[PDB]
Amino acid sequence: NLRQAVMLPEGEDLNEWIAVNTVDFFNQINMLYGTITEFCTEASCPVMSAGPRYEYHWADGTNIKKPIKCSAPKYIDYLMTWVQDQLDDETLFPSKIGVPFPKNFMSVAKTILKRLFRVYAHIYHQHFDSVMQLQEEAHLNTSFKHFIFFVQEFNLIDRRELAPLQELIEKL
Amino acid sequence: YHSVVRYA
Ligand SMILES: [Zn+2]
Repeated sequence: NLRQAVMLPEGEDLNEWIAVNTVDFFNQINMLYGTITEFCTEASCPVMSAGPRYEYHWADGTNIKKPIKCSAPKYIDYLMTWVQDQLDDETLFPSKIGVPFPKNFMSVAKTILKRLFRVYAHIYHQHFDSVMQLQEEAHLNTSFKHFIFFVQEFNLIDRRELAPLQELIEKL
Repeated sequence: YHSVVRYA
């Protein structure tokens, strides 16, 4: 029961819960995209997109403030390295029992989740046939559904970001 | 700057 599994457990700390699931989703998505890289190439995906109605340009707001128009593999590389960095950052994601979560942690996590969604969107829009080819649709669908149930639970991604898969989300 | 460009 996913709706149940995403709720804030008995006397748990919100930040820790979100931190803990965010790490897991990154891993899920990394795995899933990892499986179809052979089919996501600079040739197939010249610009990063969620179908022709949505095109994404990479910026992290610090090192790169002016969005770069790039291919899907490149955009996702930018993205995955970027998320990794954050998760490895001890001021951001404390693994010790001494560092608290920064005052802005929620905003940090929301930003990671916002962008992780785009990998799902690109996969569903552009590579679902490959996903079926490799017989990983069940893995993809359950992962996405889990991801969405969690963000809906804590209102972590706003509707206009989710729009490229609104129809798919509605059928969850 | 806007990271997402929408088209119709
Ligand atoms: Zn692609």
